[PDB]
Amino acid sequence: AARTSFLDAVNRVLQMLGEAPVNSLQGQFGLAKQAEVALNDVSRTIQTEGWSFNTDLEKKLERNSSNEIELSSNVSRVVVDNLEYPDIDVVQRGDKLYDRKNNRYTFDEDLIVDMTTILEWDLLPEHARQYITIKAGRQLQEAIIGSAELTKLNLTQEVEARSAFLEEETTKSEHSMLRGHLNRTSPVNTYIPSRTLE
Amino acid sequence: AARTSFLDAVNRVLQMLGEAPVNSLQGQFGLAKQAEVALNDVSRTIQTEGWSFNTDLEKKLERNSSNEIELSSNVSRVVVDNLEYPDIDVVQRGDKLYDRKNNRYTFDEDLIVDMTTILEWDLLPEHARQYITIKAGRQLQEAIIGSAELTKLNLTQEVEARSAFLEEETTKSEHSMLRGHLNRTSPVNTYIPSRTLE
Amino acid sequence: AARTSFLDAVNRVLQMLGEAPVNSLQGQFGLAKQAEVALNDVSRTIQTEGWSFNTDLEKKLERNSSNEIELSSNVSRVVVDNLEYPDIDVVQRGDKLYDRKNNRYTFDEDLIVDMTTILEWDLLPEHARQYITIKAGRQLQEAIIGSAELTKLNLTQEVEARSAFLEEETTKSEHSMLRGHLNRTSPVNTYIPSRTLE
Amino acid sequence: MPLISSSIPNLINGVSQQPAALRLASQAEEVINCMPSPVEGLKKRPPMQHI
Repeated sequence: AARTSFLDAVNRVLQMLGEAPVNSLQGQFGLAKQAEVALNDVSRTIQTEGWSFNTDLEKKLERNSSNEIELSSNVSRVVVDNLEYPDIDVVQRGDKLYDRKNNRYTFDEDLIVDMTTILEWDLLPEHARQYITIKAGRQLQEAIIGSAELTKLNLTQEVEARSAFLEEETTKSEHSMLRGHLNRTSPVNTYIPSRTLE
Repeated sequence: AARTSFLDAVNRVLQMLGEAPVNSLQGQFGLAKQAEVALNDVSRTIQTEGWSFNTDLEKKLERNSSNEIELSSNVSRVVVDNLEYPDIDVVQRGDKLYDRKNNRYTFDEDLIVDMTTILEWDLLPEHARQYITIKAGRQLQEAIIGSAELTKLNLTQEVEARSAFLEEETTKSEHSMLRGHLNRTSPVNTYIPSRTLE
Repeated sequence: AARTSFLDAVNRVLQMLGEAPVNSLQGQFGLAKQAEVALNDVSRTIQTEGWSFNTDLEKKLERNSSNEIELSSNVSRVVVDNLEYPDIDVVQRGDKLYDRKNNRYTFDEDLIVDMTTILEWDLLPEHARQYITIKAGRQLQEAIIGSAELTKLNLTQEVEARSAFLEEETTKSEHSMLRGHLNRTSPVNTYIPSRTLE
Repeated sequence: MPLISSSIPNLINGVSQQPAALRLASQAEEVINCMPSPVEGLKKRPPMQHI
């Protein structure tokens, strides 16, 4: 029983809309285009927020011959630590970083940043796939049909799916408060006041 | 999956309205032009507030021969520092500044102001694009059809989108209360009270 | 993307009303006259209250050959400080100032007053333009059609616009309580307790 | 916004040239090679044989 595929997700979205399942995706003669665009848009909307499975740490960026930083096509957000660079303030603009404080598009040295990428469908994990599918189906039905009872049922299912996805994310990636900013290499032992008293 | 483009945003607005998708954007024969107009209007409405990605600090402004300050066609707001300029306070009027204390349109030297610019669709970051898309879709649907339950649903989606956008902005920019007004260079270490106790 | 113009404002008002957008303003064959009169009336109603972008400080007034103070025709209100002049109580009456305490229309010397002016549409800033447009649209629809759901939608939109306009005004005008009456030149430093404890 | 529906009872009323705002909604617009009958509705026309 392998992981969910794109065709299975499209079939689930159509079924939640209330139509008959479709055979394939290629050269379809049905709603495959609408299902595909809905799934892609919801995937992008979920990914652009930034989670633990699509974020890189302390990645180096290299400038071009004109001292200008150009991002890739699928870079959603770029964060620069303030304390490390007290004289430079950057904000993403289109596909180039912008030196907000000095009002320049040029830099003096390479940077160490942490960026969030948007991933293709094939590379997503299972819980992300589930949440994406359910949210896309709800959005498509709400925009297309607009009935009442179907909207209620989709609302309940979406709430349950969001709860499950958030719980899975947090138990996988073990967020903590003592460690503080994650860019610091872990000095924490998280010793357990619940065990060693005997 | 790249960042949202103009054609994708137009198709999304049309789909939210509930009408068939379009093929391109040039030489079309539908409501795509009205969707474009609504997108531009909502973009202007959102950008005229002043956020992290479209504000330039410490910017220096230059005067013309007749001792006047002229602004570009896409400048939304300017702020001068009261502490830095005690005897002169300015308020924007059209494309020129007015020294409201001295009742003159003429200044004596140059100014160092904070400037907010209205940007084109290309330079906008992802979260701003998403918020703009959803808001424009809701407004256009209300203007065209005029339902109430549809407005309720779009209000729910807009509230969720605004929450996501605000969370993204406050995670990106890293605002603070200790630092005070940001025109002063950061002397704060924000030394962590939590970890370094072992 | 320049600022909003009169034609865009009337198009927005008509769109809020629910009609088809109109092309021009001159020699129109639609609701252009009603939309224009609503926009002008709402602009005057908003401007007569007195804000930070249309007020002149310590302006000097000059009497005529008969010791009469004649105002311009677009002067909304005139305020004279009581402490400075302890023997005259002046109130506006039509276009000339009246001495309430002494029951005379004649003065003895020129005055230093704070007066408010009504600005034309061209000179207004962006937030004022936005708020004026939305309020005028709501008023016209309410007085012309009078339906229910349209009224509630316009109510929600107007509430949001008012919130945005007020916030923009306050952050642009940095009102304070320690400074006291703004007529005095700033002796304040607003020494922040947030910063200098290290 | 009520999301509401109707139905077309019969398809056996042929072609009309009137403007769309004055017709019975039953009436069609273009009919070719159909044999509308009241015993089985709309169907493809019978074939033509050779002698």
